[PDB]
Amino acid sequence: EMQSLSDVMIDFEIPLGDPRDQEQYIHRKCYQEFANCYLVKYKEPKPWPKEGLIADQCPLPGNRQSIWDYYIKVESIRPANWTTKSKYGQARLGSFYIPSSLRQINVSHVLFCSDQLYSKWYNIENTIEQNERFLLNKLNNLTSGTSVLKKRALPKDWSSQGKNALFREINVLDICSKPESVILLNTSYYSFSLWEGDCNFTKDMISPYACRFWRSKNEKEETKCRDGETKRCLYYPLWDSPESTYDFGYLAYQKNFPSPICIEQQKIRDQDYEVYSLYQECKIASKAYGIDTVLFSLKNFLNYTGTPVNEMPNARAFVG
Amino acid sequence: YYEPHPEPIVVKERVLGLSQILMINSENIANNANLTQEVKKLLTEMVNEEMQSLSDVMIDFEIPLGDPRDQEQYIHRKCYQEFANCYLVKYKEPKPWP
Amino acid sequence: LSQISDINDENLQQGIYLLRDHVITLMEATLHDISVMEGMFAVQHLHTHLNHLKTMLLERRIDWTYMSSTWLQQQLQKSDDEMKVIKRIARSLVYYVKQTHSSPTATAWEIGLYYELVIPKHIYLNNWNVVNIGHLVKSAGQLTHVTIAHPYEIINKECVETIYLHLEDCTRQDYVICDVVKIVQPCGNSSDTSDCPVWAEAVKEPFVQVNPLKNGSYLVLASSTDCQIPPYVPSIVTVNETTSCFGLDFKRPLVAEERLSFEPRLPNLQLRLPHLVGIIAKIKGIKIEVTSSGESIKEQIERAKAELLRLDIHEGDTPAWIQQLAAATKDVWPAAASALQGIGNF
Amino acid sequence: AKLRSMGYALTGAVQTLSQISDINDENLQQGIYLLRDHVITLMEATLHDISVMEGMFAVQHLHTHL
Ligand SMILES: *[C@@H]1O[C@H](CO)[C@@H](O[C@@H]2O[C@H](CO)[C@@H](O[C@@H]3O[C@H](CO[C@H]4O[C@H](CO[C@H]5O[C@H](CO)[C@@H](O)[C@H](O)[C@@H]5O)[C@@H](O)[C@H](O[C@H]5O[C@H](CO)[C@@H](O)[C@H](O)[C@@H]5O[C@H]5O[C@H](CO)[C@@H](O)[C@H](O)[C@@H]5O)[C@@H]4O)[C@@H](O)[C@H](O[C@H]4O[C@H](CO)[C@@H](O)[C@H](O)[C@@H]4O)[C@@H]3O)[C@H](O)[C@H]2NC(C)=O)[C@H](O)[C@H]1NC(C)=O
Ligand SMILES: *[C@@H]1O[C@H](CO)[C@@H](O[C@@H]2O[C@H](CO)[C@@H](O[C@@H]3O[C@H](CO[C@H]4O[C@H](CO)[C@@H](O)[C@H](O)[C@@H]4O)[C@@H](O)[C@H](O[C@H]4O[C@H](CO)[C@@H](O)[C@H](O)[C@@H]4O[C@@H]4O[C@H](CO)[C@@H](O)[C@H](O)[C@H]4NC(C)=O)[C@@H]3O)[C@H](O)[C@H]2NC(C)=O)[C@H](O)[C@H]1NC(C)=O
Ligand SMILES: *[C@@H]1O[C@H](CO)[C@@H](O[C@@H]2O[C@H](CO)[C@@H](O[C@@H]3O[C@H](CO[C@H]4O[C@H](CO)[C@@H](O)[C@H](O[C@H]5O[C@H](CO)[C@@H](O)[C@H](O)[C@@H]5O)[C@@H]4O)[C@@H](O)[C@H](O[C@H]4O[C@H](CO)[C@@H](O)[C@H](O)[C@@H]4O)[C@@H]3O)[C@H](O)[C@H]2NC(C)=O)[C@H](O)[C@H]1NC(C)=O
Ligand SMILES: *[C@@H]1O[C@H](CO)[C@@H](O[C@@H]2O[C@H](CO)[C@@H](O[C@@H]3O[C@H](CO[C@H]4O[C@H](CO)[C@@H](O)[C@H](O)[C@@H]4O)[C@@H](O)[C@H](O)[C@@H]3O)[C@H](O)[C@H]2NC(C)=O)[C@H](O)[C@H]1NC(C)=O
Ligand SMILES: *[C@@H]1O[C@H](CO)[C@@H](O[C@@H]2O[C@H](CO)[C@@H](O[C@@H]3O[C@H](CO)[C@@H](O)[C@H](O)[C@@H]3O)[C@H](O)[C@H]2NC(C)=O)[C@H](O)[C@H]1NC(C)=O
Ligand SMILES: *[C@@H]1O[C@H](CO)[C@@H](O[C@@H]2O[C@H](CO)[C@@H](O)[C@H](O)[C@H]2NC(C)=O)[C@H](O)[C@H]1NC(C)=O
Ligand SMILES: *[C@@H]1O[C@H](CO)[C@@H](O)[C@H](O)[C@H]1NC(C)=O
Ligand SMILES: *[C@@H]1O[C@H](CO)[C@@H](O)[C@H](O)[C@H]1NC(C)=O
Ligand SMILES: *[C@@H]1O[C@H](CO)[C@@H](O)[C@H](O)[C@H]1NC(C)=O
Repeated sequence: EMQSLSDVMIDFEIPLGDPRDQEQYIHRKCYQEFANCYLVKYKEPKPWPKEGLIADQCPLPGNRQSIWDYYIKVESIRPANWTTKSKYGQARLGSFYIPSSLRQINVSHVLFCSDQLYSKWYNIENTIEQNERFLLNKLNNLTSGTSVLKKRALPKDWSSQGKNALFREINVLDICSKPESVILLNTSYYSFSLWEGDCNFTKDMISPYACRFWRSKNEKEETKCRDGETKRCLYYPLWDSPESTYDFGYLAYQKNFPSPICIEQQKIRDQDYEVYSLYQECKIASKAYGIDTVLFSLKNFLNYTGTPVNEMPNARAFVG
Repeated sequence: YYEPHPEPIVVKERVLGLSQILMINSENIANNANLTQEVKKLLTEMVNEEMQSLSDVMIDFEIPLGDPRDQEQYIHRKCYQEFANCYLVKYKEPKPWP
Repeated sequence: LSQISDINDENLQQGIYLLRDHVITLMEATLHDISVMEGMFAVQHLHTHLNHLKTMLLERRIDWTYMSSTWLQQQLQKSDDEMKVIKRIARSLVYYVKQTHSSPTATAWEIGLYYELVIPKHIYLNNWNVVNIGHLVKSAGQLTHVTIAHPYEIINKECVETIYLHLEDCTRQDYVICDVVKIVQPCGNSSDTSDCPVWAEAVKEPFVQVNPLKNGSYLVLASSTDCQIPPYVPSIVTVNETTSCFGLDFKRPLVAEERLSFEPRLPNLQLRLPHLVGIIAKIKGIKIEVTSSGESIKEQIERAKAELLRLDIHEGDTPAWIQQLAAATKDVWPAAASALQGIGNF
Repeated sequence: AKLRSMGYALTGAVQTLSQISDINDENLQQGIYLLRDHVITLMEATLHDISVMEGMFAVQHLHTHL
């Protein structure tokens, strides 16, 4: 459509001033490009610790879930002498494997561009124009000259002085929808396990599904072949397969039956995050250096990693 | 005295005349879009509606060029649009599935 | 022509040249977007395209969707901006529509489209309309309006140079299009300038004209003075404070911000007229040619002399005639005019 | 070659207003007065109907608008 129009119309000089000088043009252009884009700084650089994630609150395949990207399947056919240690390290086959890219030692900041972490003041039932004004006022009220957010803006998990004035808290089901966000931003890892063995929970120690562990341990891991120790051999897993049930730890998390749930915390990062607003920075820097320069400068910063964070699907747009 | 004349002015050199023939065939469209026999009806209705409306207001004009039926490009494209993927296989001799 | 490229041949003439062979086009090949859509999403996208096409053809426009830009530009050999102009002004004709096959599940149709593409020789952007205000003259008792027949209708000024255009055989297809455009010189009394004819016409006294100009000034031509403004010569008038002149309110304009000007600046010109021009315009009763811009004293005089001489003294209107002789003689010999006036009133 | 027309910027002067409401001012004259600042408009904000549509339905609605 746009090209067709472009192809028949020449340019005309109009005797008003340059839009680049006008505040409404500056403010609306920084908004259309950087409204929801924020930079978070760790107190110091500390990655997610483990490669294997136990997270039974998520349903398994058998809607789609984003965490199924990291799900390890259990396969009945394997090569000879095959072991999980050889491929997924210390992950439990049938759970989730976190790649080394998400666990970089030197990552000091997290850049994200999404609306999904705002506290109650934000509602998609309200109008675009209203939500704009509400954000625009909050970002003025939460900032003094610079682009650094006041600690008040943050959730309690990222700062002692956080009062959720801009951002909500991350919850237990957020891992299933938004994996990367949790892995990069959570200050602590919390498990949620219905696996027989964890927290020493033995099958006797219980003081259609009922009181049962989802996956029980088997004797060992093994394979057997028939003069063909290469391609196709039967595999016997160290734990059960959840394919038949698939809803168990989800339906357990929503309490529809009692069960022996296990939860353990593990600290990762100090609760002293700092947050910058790229929208507020765009407004501010454009007063000194003009918008053309600032816009091009900040657009390159969204591509620091080589993929521009703003073109990613909304829920998955988190980068260290 | 004088006033502006905002509109451009073009000096003519020559005119070039062209004839273009547009050909439409709903089966080609219905194959690609994996359409069902029900939606093939909708496509056929929708196309006739638009084409008939145009047909109803426009009379016929003689254009002083040779007949398209004599032109290769017309022949090639018509045979294609119709028969491109149509083939005839002959058995060595007639033998059915047993 | 065997190729579109041939249209650029220098030893052609201004006319219509047809490409010899028909362009053949299948819609299924043209509309890529539908090819990847499925079910009713495909159907509705096509409906939008077909309805658009129909809309363009009713307005005699060309829907360029069904022709390759690059191919056309590579055949025509033209700049990006020239192609914009070419594609704006080109017009379409439907010479046949034909259903070729009809089944309850399947149809086919054919359409014959004829296009005429104007090829530009030149394009002019910064243009002014002319307006001819003339001058008033008082002569042997008669008020006369005098005008020069200018040989151009447009002034153009792209950058610095100012050009005077005569146009012929024009039409509007968004822009103005003309067959013939002749560059001309302004009027003057010299070899290098145009020798334009001068027209006179008798007019009723008092004559007042006041045109409010858009920028806030007023254009005045009046037989009489008011607010200091000289009579007979026209002028562009501006005031610092609202006042009444000629029975209407000349307002102070609003302050404006300055910008780069493209206003023309015509040559000045001195024009001699016949001594009795007011009488010559009067006895005709119509707007009449009196001189040319360049014309010699001798040729200017021998023009109306026989006519004027045959306005001789008659038994029936001697007093009237004597009064006209006094008005004619006043400026030449005042002492004879006062005498003739006295005899006339006697 | 690069075209651009001065057809609306030929005269070398411009009369401007701070507010659309100013156009009603009695002691103006017949002429062209420009509002001094550009109106700035996002289409996302302007088309509410597409905001609550989803998938190819949203896309086809916008196509009809454009
Ligand atoms: C509403 O709209 C109307 C317009 O539609 C507005 O009216 C217009 O307002 C303009 C002001 O913005 C006026 O322009 C001004 O004209 C003045 C008068 O110009 C004439 O005199 C000049 C001086 O002549 C004497 O002195 C010289 C020596 O210096 C002697 O040689 C002479 O004998 C005299 O003694 C003279 O230079 C001008 O000559 C040019 O114009 C005539 C035709 O008018 C041509 O015959 C000439 O060829 C010549 O034009 C060519 O050369 C000049 C440079 O020499 C170029 O600029 C031209 O483009 C062209 O190539 C006239 O005889 C000017 O004095 C005055 O000058 C100011 O600006 C210049 C810079 O541009 C400065 O350097 C000066 O110092 C000074 O500040 C200016 O040009 C228009 O006349 C007027 N239009 C009409 C038709 O009336 C109206 O006001 C608007 N109202 C509102 C409310 O907005
Ligand atoms: C990313 O970061 C977010 C935080 O922003 C994090 O979300 C939090 O996740 C934790 C862990 O699931 C949530 O806390 C748990 O909530 C359970 C439900 O709370 C109700 O019950 C308590 C009282 O029981 C009430 O006070 C409360 O108001 C609710 O009504 C709660 O049962 C959990 O408590 C058990 O576990 C903790 C673990 O430290 C323990 O301290 C408690 O005493 C309690 O006992 C333990 O129970 C488990 C089994 O249930 C057993 O294994 C263990 O042996 C027991 N230990 C003891 C000592 O008895 C716990 O409070 C928290 O609410 C979430 N916050 C939000 C904002 O949602 C995500 O999980 C993080 N994601 C990842 C992947 O890291
Ligand atoms: C366009 O431009 C032309 C050229 O300027 C205008 O015509 C001229 O007008 C002027 C002013 O009225 C005339 O000036 C007078 O000239 C005579 C002398 O004329 C004789 O000598 C000239 C020498 O160059 C010669 O050109 C003349 O030839 C013309 O006339 C003869 C005779 O009829 C004819 O045969 C030719 O074919 C030519 O047509 C001629 O031989 C001079 O005596 C006058 O003196 C008076 O004015 C001066 C100055 O005020 C004063 O000092 C004296 O005391 C005296 O009062 C005066 O200079 C000129 O003759 C005109 N030339 C022509 C060719 O007509 C023309 O009118 C302009 N047109 C328009 C429409 O405005
Ligand atoms: C009739 O013609 C007049 C010319 O004879 C017009 O007067 C000119 O109007 C301009 C309007 O912009 C004045 O500019 C103002 O100047 C003062 C200060 O004066 C000093 O600076 C100017 C140039 O800025 C200089 O020209 C002066 O000589 C002084 O040195 C500023 O405070 C204003 O902001 C504004 O710039 C001209 O000064 C003035 N010139 C003359 C010669 O009068 C008049 O406006 C026309 N009026 C009508 C009824 O049309
Ligand atoms: C109309 O229906 C056909 C048949 O279903 C559609 O073609 C199919 O399209 C899919 C997706 O492009 C193809 O699957 C992919 O094939 C590649 C190559 O093998 C493989 O790498 C992928 O893993 C995946 O399997 C599928 O092969 C293809 N089937 C056929 C028979 O061509 C078609 O897209 C539909 N189109 C429309 C517009 O209705
Ligand atoms: C984001 O950054 C990447 C990496 O620097 C840019 O990708 C390069 O782009 C150039 C320009 O055409 C190519 O020639 C290179 O081959 C690309 N290299 C890689 C590693 O992709 C990319 O252009 C940037 N994109 C945006 C939208 O900013
Ligand atoms: C990480 O930082 C350390 C200390 O500066 C350095 O030795 C190492 O090369 C860095 N590695 C990467 C992957 O950045
Ligand atoms: C039992 O629980 C404690 C909790 O700290 C742990 O240290 C120990 O390793 C567990 N032992 C077994 C046999 O699971
Ligand atoms: C940019 O450089 C100019 C001098 O070239 C200087 O005046 C200006 O203050 C600098 N800073 C900004 C924000 O433009």
